[PDB]
Amino acid sequence: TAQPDPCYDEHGLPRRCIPDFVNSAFGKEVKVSSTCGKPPSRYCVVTEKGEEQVRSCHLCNASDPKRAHPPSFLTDLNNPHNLTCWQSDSYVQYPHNVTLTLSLGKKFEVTYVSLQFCSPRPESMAIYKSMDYGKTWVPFQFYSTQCRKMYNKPSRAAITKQNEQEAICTDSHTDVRPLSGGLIAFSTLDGRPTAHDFDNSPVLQDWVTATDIKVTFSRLHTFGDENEDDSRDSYFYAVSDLQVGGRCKCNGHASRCVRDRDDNLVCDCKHNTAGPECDRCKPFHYDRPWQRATAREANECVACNCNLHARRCRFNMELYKLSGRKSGGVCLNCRHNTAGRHCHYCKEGFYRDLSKPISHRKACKECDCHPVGAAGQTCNQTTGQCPCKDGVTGITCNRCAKGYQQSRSPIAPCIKI
Amino acid sequence: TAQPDPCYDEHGLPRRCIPDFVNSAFGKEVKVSSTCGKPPSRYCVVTEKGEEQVRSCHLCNASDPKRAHPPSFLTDLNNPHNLTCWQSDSYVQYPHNVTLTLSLGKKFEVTYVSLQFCSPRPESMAIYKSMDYGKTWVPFQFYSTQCRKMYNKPSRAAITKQNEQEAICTDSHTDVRPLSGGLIAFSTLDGRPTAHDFDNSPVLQDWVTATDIKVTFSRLHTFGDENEDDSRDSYFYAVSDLQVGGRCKCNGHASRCVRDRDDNLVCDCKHNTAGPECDRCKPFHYDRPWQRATAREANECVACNCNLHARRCRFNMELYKLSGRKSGGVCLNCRHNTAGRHCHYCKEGFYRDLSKPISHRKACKECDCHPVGAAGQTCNQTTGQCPCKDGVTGITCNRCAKGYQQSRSPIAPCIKI
Ligand SMILES: *[C@@H]1O[C@H](CO[C@@H]2O[C@@H](C)[C@@H](O)[C@@H](O)[C@@H]2O)[C@@H](O[C@@H]2O[C@H](CO)[C@@H](O[C@@H]3O[C@H](CO[C@H]4O[C@H](CO)[C@@H](O)[C@H](O)[C@@H]4O)[C@@H](O)[C@H](O[C@H]4O[C@H](CO)[C@@H](O)[C@H](O)[C@@H]4O)[C@@H]3O)[C@H](O)[C@H]2NC(C)=O)[C@H](O)[C@H]1NC(C)=O
Ligand SMILES: *[C@@H]1O[C@H](CO[C@@H]2O[C@@H](C)[C@@H](O)[C@@H](O)[C@@H]2O)[C@@H](O[C@@H]2O[C@H](CO)[C@@H](O[C@@H]3O[C@H](CO[C@H]4O[C@H](CO)[C@@H](O)[C@H](O)[C@@H]4O)[C@@H](O)[C@H](O[C@H]4O[C@H](CO)[C@@H](O)[C@H](O)[C@@H]4O)[C@@H]3O)[C@H](O)[C@H]2NC(C)=O)[C@H](O)[C@H]1NC(C)=O
Ligand SMILES: *[C@@H]1O[C@H](CO)[C@@H](O[C@@H]2O[C@H](CO)[C@@H](O[C@@H]3O[C@H](CO[C@H]4O[C@H](CO)[C@@H](O)[C@H](O)[C@@H]4O)[C@@H](O)[C@H](O[C@H]4O[C@H](CO)[C@@H](O)[C@H](O)[C@@H]4O)[C@@H]3O)[C@H](O)[C@H]2NC(C)=O)[C@H](O)[C@H]1NC(C)=O
Ligand SMILES: *[C@@H]1O[C@H](CO)[C@@H](O[C@@H]2O[C@H](CO)[C@@H](O[C@@H]3O[C@H](CO[C@H]4O[C@H](CO)[C@@H](O)[C@H](O)[C@@H]4O)[C@@H](O)[C@H](O[C@H]4O[C@H](CO)[C@@H](O)[C@H](O)[C@@H]4O)[C@@H]3O)[C@H](O)[C@H]2NC(C)=O)[C@H](O)[C@H]1NC(C)=O
Ligand SMILES: *[C@@H]1O[C@H](CO)[C@@H](O[C@@H]2O[C@H](CO)[C@@H](O[C@@H]3O[C@H](CO[C@H]4O[C@H](CO)[C@@H](O)[C@H](O)[C@@H]4O)[C@@H](O)[C@H](O[C@H]4O[C@H](CO)[C@@H](O)[C@H](O)[C@@H]4O)[C@@H]3O)[C@H](O)[C@H]2NC(C)=O)[C@H](O)[C@H]1NC(C)=O
Ligand SMILES: *[C@@H]1O[C@H](CO)[C@@H](O[C@@H]2O[C@H](CO)[C@@H](O[C@@H]3O[C@H](CO[C@H]4O[C@H](CO)[C@@H](O)[C@H](O)[C@@H]4O)[C@@H](O)[C@H](O[C@H]4O[C@H](CO)[C@@H](O)[C@H](O)[C@@H]4O)[C@@H]3O)[C@H](O)[C@H]2NC(C)=O)[C@H](O)[C@H]1NC(C)=O
Ligand SMILES: *[C@@H]1O[C@H](CO)[C@@H](O)[C@H](O)[C@H]1NC(C)=O
Ligand SMILES: *[C@@H]1O[C@H](CO)[C@@H](O)[C@H](O)[C@H]1NC(C)=O
Ligand SMILES: [Ca+2]
Ligand SMILES: [Ca+2]
Ligand SMILES: [Cl-]
Ligand SMILES: [Cl-]
Repeated sequence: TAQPDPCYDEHGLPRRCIPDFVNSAFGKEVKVSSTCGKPPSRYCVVTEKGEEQVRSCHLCNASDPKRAHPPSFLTDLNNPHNLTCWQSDSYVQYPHNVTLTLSLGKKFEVTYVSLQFCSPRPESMAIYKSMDYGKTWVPFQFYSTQCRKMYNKPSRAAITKQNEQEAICTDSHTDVRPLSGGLIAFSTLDGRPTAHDFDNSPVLQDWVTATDIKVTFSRLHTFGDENEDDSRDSYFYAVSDLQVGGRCKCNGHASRCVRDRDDNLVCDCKHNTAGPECDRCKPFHYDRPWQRATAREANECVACNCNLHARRCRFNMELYKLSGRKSGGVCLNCRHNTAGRHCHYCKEGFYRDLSKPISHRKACKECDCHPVGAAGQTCNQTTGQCPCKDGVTGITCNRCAKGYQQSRSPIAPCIKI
Repeated sequence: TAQPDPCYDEHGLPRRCIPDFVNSAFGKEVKVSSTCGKPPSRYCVVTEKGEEQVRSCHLCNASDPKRAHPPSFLTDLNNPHNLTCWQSDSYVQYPHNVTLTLSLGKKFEVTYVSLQFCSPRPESMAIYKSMDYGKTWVPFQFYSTQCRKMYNKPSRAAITKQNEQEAICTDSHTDVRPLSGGLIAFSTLDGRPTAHDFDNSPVLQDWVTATDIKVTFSRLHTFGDENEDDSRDSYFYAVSDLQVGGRCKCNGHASRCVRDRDDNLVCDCKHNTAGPECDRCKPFHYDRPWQRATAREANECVACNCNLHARRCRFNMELYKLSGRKSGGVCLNCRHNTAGRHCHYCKEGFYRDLSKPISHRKACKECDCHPVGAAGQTCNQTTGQCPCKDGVTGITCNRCAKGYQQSRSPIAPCIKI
């Protein structure tokens, strides 16, 4: 680890390591259902400086970068004295939802998502995630005043061990005031019966995993007095930069996340692991199956030992369990005359040449029998002794014994006296 | 030997035996160069009853069975009070030879050939034999008055050990008187430097061997006084039955000689021997090579032991000598999974099933390996132990050991704890 490498310890040998925690939103462009712009639109702010509840109406023009509120302002530079704010059309209302989506383009373990509003917080909204890259969409958290009516939800009920992957519906962070600067923040891991036990809880690891994330504002609040109608008065969504705090899901096997040949984000997978999330593991590491890392056991994939005599290999769960969870990895395409599980013994008509280690290419000489002197071409595949005929000693059977005279006739090449 | 069998002794086991000694001429038709017949011919006899040297001339007519002298009379019923006589034309003279031939149609060891004449004996003649059935002809004995002139022969010279197969030329049995009843008789084995040692002398065994036999009368005697010319006076050949005493050559391996499927004479070969003369030996008796019989060692051919697992086999002279003259006979087409010289051990991918004797058909079980449990299909071919993989005991490798747990995965079917 002669630079930063947290993945390998000071022995040299591997442990567990995580990519750095980030705002995965900054610089990354957000898709929206409703920007005011075309047409240029009325909007009003009711502002209580002093104690005076004053109405100030303005011009929402996406053609003018001084009056424009594009989705760019959701992931620009945050600076709360100088709030840059995306803004929607007015009184898009229940049933009609404004949605926003952010695609990460990579599985992230989500810690939180925060939305800072320069408008009132929604009366009713919901957050959604995608496990796949935007195909199915999965509920995450609901924020309705009337859960039973709106989302067919119990209001602030139980999370059990059976359904820890459960969105609660909660009349909270759904207050009208603050009229400006209100926070939505959802944290994934609150309220789970293994909240503590995240390294060791797979159901929670899946919960927080997501590729794309989607916010849905489903209703607004109307203040409910006689004003004089103003049209669509001041009822719109607007947010002054967003954050999605998360870590790049590499299952504890990778150092940092990097841009690809294909200009996609992937894990720089370290521990003989493979794929985008390091969620399978590398070819010819199929001795011992895939598992997520922890500090306890780094749990990583390890090479099939085929002795330099094979390149393709596969796992066997059966052999893994009957090896006592040590090894299930068996070799195919056995080269250099080798055979059996680990390409470990010489195939028939070769015997093991012990003068040479197994990793040596000629680890296995041919039986090399004298065809006349041998009663068989296949030798015993470890002793290398070809079976000789009546008194034809020698490994290759290339020689008469003492007491046996040589002939030239090949059916009877040695004979007694 | 529940009938005559001299070939097998009272143990049951074989010794040496010979066919009976015969006149091989009787009943068998003789080929000739000169019969008087057509035309009917003059012939005279000069006969000294009392003391009177009287000339009696007669009529030689093959159309009249009372005056006919056909070659039939060379091998008819002998009865010297009643002489039946074949007769030639008169004064066929040097250079002109009358020849006779007798084909036996079977190799015979000749003892003697006797010709009894009712005429004077030839001044000059010769006997010939055929080793092959009448192709080459080989000289045998010469009977000239002037050997040097007639046959380019020394008169009564030496027989050496280098040329025991040598016809002598001998002015003997070449006397004019007897004018009637004279004998030619040639005995083969006279005068040989291993005359005694016939069972043990191969060069003499070849000498006396013959298939066809040929007599050649090359000159006559003329009495040389002034008579009154008589024409062709009385100068002809005539013989009153012939004999060829011999034994049917079966090289001491056969009981008697018998007529074939093809109506040819052959040896009834007994001692696992084969051919006409028993002069090779039978298929699948090529352990230990062919040899003639004697009383000393019957020397006979003996079966290749291929253990009921082969039918074709061959000899090896090299293996015979290095077996110490015991066995040179090796097996081909090894059935029932057997292998090696005598089809004696199990071929690769079978091992020897000792529960069963070698002559049993299933003397050799398949390795019969458990294909999953074995690291090899070929077992050690006597132990029958297929090479099992990591802790898969058993001969067929059909079982995990104690301390090894069974899997269903075929690359790792047993595993420790
Ligand atoms: C939050 O607001 C979102 C916007 O909607 C507004 O507010 C709501 C309350 C209503 O008053 C509505 O009228 C307003 O406009 C709202 O999202 C919308 O939700 C509806 C219902 O879930 C979606 O409708 C369905 O659309 C699909 C097709 O559209 C999709 O695919 C096409 C491509 O083919 C895409 O281009 C679209 O973008 C979509 O992705 C229909 O197939 C489906 O039909 C169903 O209903 C009909 C009868 O109407 C039946 O006969 C059928 O069998 C089906 O059952 C729906 O019509 C709508 O797509 C979605 N719009 C947008 C723009 O995302 C969200 O639901 C609001 N939340 C709540 C809780 O109200
Ligand atoms: C015992 O008498 C036998 C009969 O002969 C009579 O007496 C002799 C002395 C002469 O006076 C003769 O003229 C009398 O008729 C005698 O047998 C004969 O021997 C001769 C010489 O060895 C044989 O001659 C050779 O014949 C072959 C071909 O004939 C053979 O094959 C045919 C088939 O193609 C058959 O049908 C025949 O039956 C034969 O089997 C010739 O190729 C060969 O030619 C050679 O000589 C010429 C010149 O003349 C050369 O140019 C060549 O290059 C050759 O060298 C011979 O002519 C004859 O076949 C044979 N006849 C019979 C009926 O068997 C025997 O030799 C007398 N014994 C002694 C010691 O005199
Ligand atoms: C919403 O946001 C938009 C900003 O994008 C505001 O638009 C401005 O509106 C004023 C209205 O008076 C525009 O001013 C007038 O434009 C007339 C036409 O000018 C056009 O073409 C010239 C070039 O040929 C451009 O430079 C100009 O931008 C326009 O596109 C002029 O006839 C007027 O002239 C008078 O004032 C000028 C001041 O420079 C004097 O020089 C002249 O002599 C004369 O007295 C006048 O300029 C202004 O152009 C718009 N600005 C921009 C940045 O687009 C909307 O007004 C705003 N509010 C609402 C309620 O919608
Ligand atoms: C090449 O091929 C040959 C044969 O084809 C193999 O050799 C045979 O090897 C086995 C085991 O290697 C020999 O014997 C058997 O050993 C069993 C285990 O004990 C051994 O190992 C333990 C430690 O693990 C030692 O403490 C112990 O001393 C042994 O060395 C025994 O359980 C067996 O005994 C049983 O059978 C015998 C008869 O065989 C009975 O009499 C007993 O009562 C008991 O029931 C057994 O002794 C075996 O004998 C070898 N063969 C021959 C012919 O002698 C090579 O090992 C093989 N190698 C390869 C890799 O291919
Ligand atoms: C050599 O050997 C042959 C033997 O094969 C002798 O041949 C005999 O020769 C005599 C000569 O006189 C033959 O006899 C005469 O044959 C004449 C013709 O007959 C032929 O046809 C009849 C049937 O039609 C046959 O049966 C017969 O065999 C002949 O083929 C006759 O005209 C003669 O007839 C006279 O005698 C007979 C005897 O029976 C009387 O009945 C008649 O009336 C008449 O008087 C006479 O028969 C004789 O046939 C031959 N015999 C045989 C067995 O063939 C040679 O003679 C002998 N010698 C010499 C020197 O060559
Ligand atoms: C199946 O396959 C296995 C192995 O593939 C064979 O088993 C091996 O068999 C050999 C011989 O059968 C074992 O050992 C060697 O034996 C030599 C001969 O001695 C044996 O036989 C004589 C009688 O003929 C006995 O008196 C004697 O006690 C032995 O039983 C020794 O000369 C060898 O010793 C030499 O090598 C050793 C090291 O191996 C040295 O330390 C010595 O100094 C010396 O130089 C040797 O001991 C051999 O060990 C077996 N294998 C294993 C792994 O143990 C089966 O026989 C075979 N069968 C068939 C038919 O296929
Ligand atoms: C930001 O600061 C400037 C002075 O530098 C001030 O004129 C401006 O009105 C401020 N903007 C907001 C939106 O508070
Ligand atoms: C044979 O015997 C008979 C009498 O039975 C006699 O007439 C005949 O002449 C004899 N033949 C010879 C050739 O001696
Ligand atoms: Ca901002
Ligand atoms: Ca006669
Ligand atoms: Cl290589
Ligand atoms: Cl069979």
